[PDB]
Amino acid sequence: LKESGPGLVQPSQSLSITCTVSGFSLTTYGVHWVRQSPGKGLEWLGVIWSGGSTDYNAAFISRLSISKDNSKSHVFFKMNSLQANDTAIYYCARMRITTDWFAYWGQGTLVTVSAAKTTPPSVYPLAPGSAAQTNSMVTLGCLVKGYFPEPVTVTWNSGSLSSGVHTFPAVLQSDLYTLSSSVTVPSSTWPSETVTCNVAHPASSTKVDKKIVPRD
Amino acid sequence: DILMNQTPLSLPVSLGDQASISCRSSQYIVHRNGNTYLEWYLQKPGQSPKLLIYKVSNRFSGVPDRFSGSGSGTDFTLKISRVEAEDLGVYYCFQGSHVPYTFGGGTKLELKRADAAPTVSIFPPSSEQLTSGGASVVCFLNNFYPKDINVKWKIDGSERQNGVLNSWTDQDSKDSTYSMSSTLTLTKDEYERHNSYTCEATHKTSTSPIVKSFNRNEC
Ligand SMILES: *[C@@H]1O[C@H](CO)[C@@H](O)[C@H](O)[C@H]1NC(C)=O
Ligand SMILES: [Ca+2]
Repeated sequence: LKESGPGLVQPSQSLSITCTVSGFSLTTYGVHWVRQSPGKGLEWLGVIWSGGSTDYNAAFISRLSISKDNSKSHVFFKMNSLQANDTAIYYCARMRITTDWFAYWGQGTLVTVSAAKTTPPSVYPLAPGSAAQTNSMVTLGCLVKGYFPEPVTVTWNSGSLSSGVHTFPAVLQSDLYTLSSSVTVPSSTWPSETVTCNVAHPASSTKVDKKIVPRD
Repeated sequence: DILMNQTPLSLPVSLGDQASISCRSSQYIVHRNGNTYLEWYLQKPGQSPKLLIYKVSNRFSGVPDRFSGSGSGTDFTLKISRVEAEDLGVYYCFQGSHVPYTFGGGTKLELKRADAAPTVSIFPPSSEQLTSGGASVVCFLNNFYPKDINVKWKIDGSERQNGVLNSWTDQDSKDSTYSMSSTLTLTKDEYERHNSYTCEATHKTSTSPIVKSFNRNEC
């Protein structure tokens, strides 16, 4: 099952995904649609049956249509009035299975709902507070805030500090992505030696380096 | 609308353990044309869900003997006789009996390990950020186990909820721990109306909460 659709739709607008089926006939089998929101479990949206009728999840029935073309083996997912919380991976699938052969899923189509223009991140270095205690290990941070779209690349001293890094999944709020990165190093290496956050954002072709300096 | 309740939510296991996941429906999962449509799906990170069991008890093609399914009516159970590392992921049941069809909430199968307290680090807003008219306070809670944890922000002795965004990693494939970042974002002006900022973490490893804080005064 091959899917095609837009990675990006704007809030009030519509979303169409195409699912091209092969190996079985749509005259024989239903095709279902499922999605997964970023923090969340799988959710069933609807089905188009072999006979051409449809059923839907009641939270979506008023703004969702599944349609098909039996001759070209296409199934279409059309949904209106998208909102930021419709950002998800959308799958087409065979389900309600009766036998092993023909139980395929699509790859999934990532759909992101946002009004924002391509926007580079504000990168902020995070040194510890002035009174924070020092042990063998000191933790520093990087805040990559207000960017669009995904992804960004966060390295520390150009990759050399890989071990000891945590980079956290970005979360989407008010049309923009924000993420966080922490690196943990021996107190004998900072602030004595320089530690730097390197942030790359391919979509805006920006590359930004940000030294972690103590607050004086 | 049929509610599917999976339990437990989280199942820690050591490799080689027997494991049982339970799925209870709010209505009888009745047959359709002689078929009882109860199915189990596994999702590993970065991948599509994949069918394991269909029609309640039938192993799908390419699915090992160690996986079995049983049950009827409103009680169903997936069993793994001896857990391998390839089985770690989230398991979802699905019912195809009653429209609209519904998944359970999922059960996360995870690797058991020795308890580990979070390393908590708190960070005042960057100066560079205050210049733009925003202020974000950031707390890291790194390398803890088990996954169960509560994070509470306190400003001047008051629990604060608005402006808080959380984000977590899945289980680390090196050390089997979890990490988390919590980020309280306010306007510059609201941030300046206060002094004591605190990130409080409740976790199994500590009888009383792990606390880190600063005074804006000092930075
Ligand atoms: C999603 O957000 C929209 C827009 O604010 C709102 O109408 C809707 O109730 C929300 N639904 C869910 C499930 O979060
Ligand atoms: Ca119907």
